[PDB]
Amino acid sequence: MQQKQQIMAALNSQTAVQFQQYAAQQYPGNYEQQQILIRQLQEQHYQQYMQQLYQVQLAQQQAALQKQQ
Repeated sequence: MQQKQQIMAALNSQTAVQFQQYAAQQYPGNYEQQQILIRQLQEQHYQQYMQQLYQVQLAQQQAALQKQQ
């Protein structure tokens, strides 16, 4: 089963107030637009999260292989 969206829900809670403070600096007074902005910030963060996981995958592979060091 595709568990991708669970990660987005977790990241939502983790970055909620973090991105809210930034969104308020960009769209002050517009709560609606602040929410739209945060939504996109989380999606772009998801791309970074996926790139990070690719490196983590390789880190775990080399830890099991030990054909270096």
